[PDB]
Amino acid sequence: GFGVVPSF
Amino acid sequence: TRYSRLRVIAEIRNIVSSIEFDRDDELFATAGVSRCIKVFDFSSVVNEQCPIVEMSTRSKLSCLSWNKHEKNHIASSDYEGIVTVWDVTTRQSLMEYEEHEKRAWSVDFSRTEPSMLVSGSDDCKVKVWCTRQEASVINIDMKANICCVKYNPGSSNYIAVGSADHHIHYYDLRNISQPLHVFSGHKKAVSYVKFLSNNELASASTDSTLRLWDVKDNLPVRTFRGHTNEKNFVGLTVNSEYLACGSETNEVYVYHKEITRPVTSHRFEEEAGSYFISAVCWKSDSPTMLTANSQGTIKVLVLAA
Repeated sequence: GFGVVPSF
Repeated sequence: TRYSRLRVIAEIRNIVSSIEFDRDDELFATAGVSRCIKVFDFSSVVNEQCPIVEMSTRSKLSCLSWNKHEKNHIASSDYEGIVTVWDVTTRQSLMEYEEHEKRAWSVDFSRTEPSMLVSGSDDCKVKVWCTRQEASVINIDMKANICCVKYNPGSSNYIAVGSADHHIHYYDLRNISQPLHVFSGHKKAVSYVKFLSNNELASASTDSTLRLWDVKDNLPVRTFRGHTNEKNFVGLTVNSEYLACGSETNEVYVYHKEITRPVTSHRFEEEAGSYFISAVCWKSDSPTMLTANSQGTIKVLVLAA
């Protein structure tokens, strides 16, 4: 979650 | 050709998502999962550890940006969506901007119009703020999550927007009807955008590449490869000559902008793949940089022969 790049 | 290694010159022994120097490269600030903005004196750190300021926050922090004219002011973006401007002398929040409806990933203070700051969010909006006004000055409704926003270093009329749609959207804020140009090439979300100069823009992506772009002639220039970045925000920092980024192998990578493979790297039991570099920041155009990783360790590194 923290520091994880999003997706669409 | 003058450098082959990164030397550790100082260390401060969780995840730090942002590490940034103030205007004069005298203080630096860290922020992330611990809901605490810490300010350190760079010279003290190199010559020794204790922060000189600590500001508690309500939410986890994604990004910091110091004001370029009011040297004691710093902005943060947080996982609640709030964009805060802080006075590190008084420890008080000066502005709390609350229009974003989801986590804000990025905030950037303009160098040339220092009261202007821009933020981007999972709510798919870019918001431009003025520190003398409570409501946003410009709102750009985009189709996809915004991971990073950055002002052009030479003019507050241009911003680069790194989007989860895999593109960099380059806007002239005087006419947001259409971006000036949308740069395609990355195969995954664009996690960072950073300017080397008025005309040179770099980007990072979870396709394990960095890319260099010409924002004057709207051209791709170069793709950089070697590091591992498929999941996390691992940091990007650039100066006139060099790009540095983290890796999901607990290594920092440095690229010269003219060379596609790294000129050097530094590794910060558990596999390398269990920790990642989470934040990086050059000390302006010098070979010194700040780095932090997912354990919360901070290292000052210097390019060396």
